[PDB]
Amino acid sequence: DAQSFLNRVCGVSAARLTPCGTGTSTDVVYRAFDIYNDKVAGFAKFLKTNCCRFQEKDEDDNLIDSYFVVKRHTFSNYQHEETIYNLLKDCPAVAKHDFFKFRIDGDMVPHISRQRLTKYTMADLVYALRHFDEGNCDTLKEILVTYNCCDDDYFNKKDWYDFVENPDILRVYANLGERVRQALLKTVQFCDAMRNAGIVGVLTLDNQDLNGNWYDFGDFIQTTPGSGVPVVDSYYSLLMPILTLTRALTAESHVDTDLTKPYIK
Ligand SMILES: Nc1ncnc2c1ncn2[C@@H]1O[C@H](COP(=O)(O)OP(=O)(O)O)[C@@H](O)[C@H]1O
Ligand SMILES: [Mg+2]
Repeated sequence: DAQSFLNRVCGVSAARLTPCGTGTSTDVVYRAFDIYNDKVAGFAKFLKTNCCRFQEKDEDDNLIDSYFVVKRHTFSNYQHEETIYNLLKDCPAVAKHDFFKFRIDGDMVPHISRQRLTKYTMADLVYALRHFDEGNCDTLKEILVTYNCCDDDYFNKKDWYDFVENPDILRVYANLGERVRQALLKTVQFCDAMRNAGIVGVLTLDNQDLNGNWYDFGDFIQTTPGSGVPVVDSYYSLLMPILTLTRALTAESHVDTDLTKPYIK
């Protein structure tokens, strides 16, 4: 049944979940991957069809920006990603994973469940700000609304996106900055967690939600501990136009790097 699957996705964590899809079936979503394999490459919007998505509601039954992504795949990938997670489990900049095997139709399909991710990832934000189209900007509007950058009526303005007709949009974009900067800090933790665990892998923007956690260990190979290496060449470089558009480092002008504290004299 699709309800017992929901109960297992809830797990030991006290979570109230509602299915973003329907009937223990994968939810298909148009996302913004940064991919490179033997056949395809590039920073493009693909259509992912490998994850069952559930949305959490806080009591009072309001839907919040926290999702349980229950990607199902082959068993060897399940075991390998379970081991890589058990190596990287203790890092705080790692999404919470739950590994189980659920009898879907007549077979025990192995599912991995990433808990309390956001709706969009850092790749979606970077793509929305790097491939901007004012006629088709719905992920940028949703990202700005869901993180209290604006009030969802700010887009009723004629040219809200224009930098020279509405300079106030800068003030809106800077409201993402502290959310971006924390993500950066999370990366520096995750890299460390790889380096001390001996895990080699490429860091991509689509494996990090807007909170900052990391959840994709499929193409991570482990070496001797203390000598791993994260490849962050494409991660940081694609992010660079966003680190000044959102003014991510404005918290560095304050004493003790706290936005509430006064500026450094
Ligand atoms: N054809 C496929 N069907 C299902 N899962 C796949 C397929 N190809 C790759 N995967 C898995 O998906 C992962 C990459 O998919 P991705 O869209 O990043 O999902 P996520 O980022 O949520 O893990 C890889 O680690 C791999 O294990
Ligand atoms: Mg991924």
